[PDB]
Amino acid sequence: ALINPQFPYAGPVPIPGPAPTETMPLLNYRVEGRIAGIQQARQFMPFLQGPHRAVAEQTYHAIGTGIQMGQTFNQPLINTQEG
Amino acid sequence: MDKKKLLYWVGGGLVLILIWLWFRNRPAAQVASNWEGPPYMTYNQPQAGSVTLPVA
Repeated sequence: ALINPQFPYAGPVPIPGPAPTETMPLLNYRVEGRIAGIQQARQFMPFLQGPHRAVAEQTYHAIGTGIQMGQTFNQPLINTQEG
Repeated sequence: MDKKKLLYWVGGGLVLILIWLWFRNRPAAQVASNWEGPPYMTYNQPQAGSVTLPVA
């Protein structure tokens, strides 16, 4: 702010002001609020809580069976070298 | 005999103990199957190479 003498800035907005209204009042709000609809315990989703496999491992079962059977052919006898 | 009174009487026990152990070891093997070929279907049986013999 600058004040300049001799033209000085009025020393106030004075008493000639026009009170325009008495509408100043905010009427307090008084209220009762009830949000009470029956609630049912459940919601349907496509899927909740699953941690789906991105790849599975290979998996398997097992079997064996049979017996011990055989047809054989042997090497001929040979002269013994030494000993 | 000149036998001291010390270690050697311990030594006699040790000798006896060693001999008993050896005999048990010698006799302690079960009369059994330890020679192997425990595959009951083994009438052919040739584990190495061709041309073999059973008595000189």
